[PDB]
Amino acid sequence: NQALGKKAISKMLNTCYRILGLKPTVIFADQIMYTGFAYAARSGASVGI
Amino acid sequence: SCDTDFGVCAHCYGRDLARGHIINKGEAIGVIAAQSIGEPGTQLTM
Amino acid sequence: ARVTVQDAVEKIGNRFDLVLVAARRARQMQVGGKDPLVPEENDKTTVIALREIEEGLINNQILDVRERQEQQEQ
Ligand SMILES: [Zn+2]
Repeated sequence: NQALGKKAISKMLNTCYRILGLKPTVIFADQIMYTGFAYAARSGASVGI
Repeated sequence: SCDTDFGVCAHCYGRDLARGHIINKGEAIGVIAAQSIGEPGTQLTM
Repeated sequence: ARVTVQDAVEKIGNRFDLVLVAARRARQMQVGGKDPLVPEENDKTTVIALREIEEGLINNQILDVRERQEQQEQ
């Protein structure tokens, strides 16, 4: 429930590792990267003049 | 203050930073420490 | 296959002796004179040994006692 600005996501992974373990955090990292790539592409974020 | 000879006690050196648990015997902590100190430095402003 | 060896590591926790135990078990299963104790799913001997360790069915003590029993039989 935040903005997840390159630091909240890192803390998300750190807490997942500390509380759950290694296999859940690896699966979580893979899923995070998949969904981030997909929704960044869907967003169509572009830099203009 | 490890007080041991030719090495370092597994307790006197805290838990390793790569893994959650305490550091196991046999890890080459000196090389890890040197690499960790020298990995920055190519970006220090001098 | 085993993407992570954490389950096998916690069975015999050193992250260093596990490599030796798995190497010995894989050597036994590869050079001949041994058969896997866990169902084999087309994967190589390394992960078979690792899965045997993770299941708690292969360890250093029981490897030594199995070698001793084999020597006693001969
Ligand atoms: Zn010490």
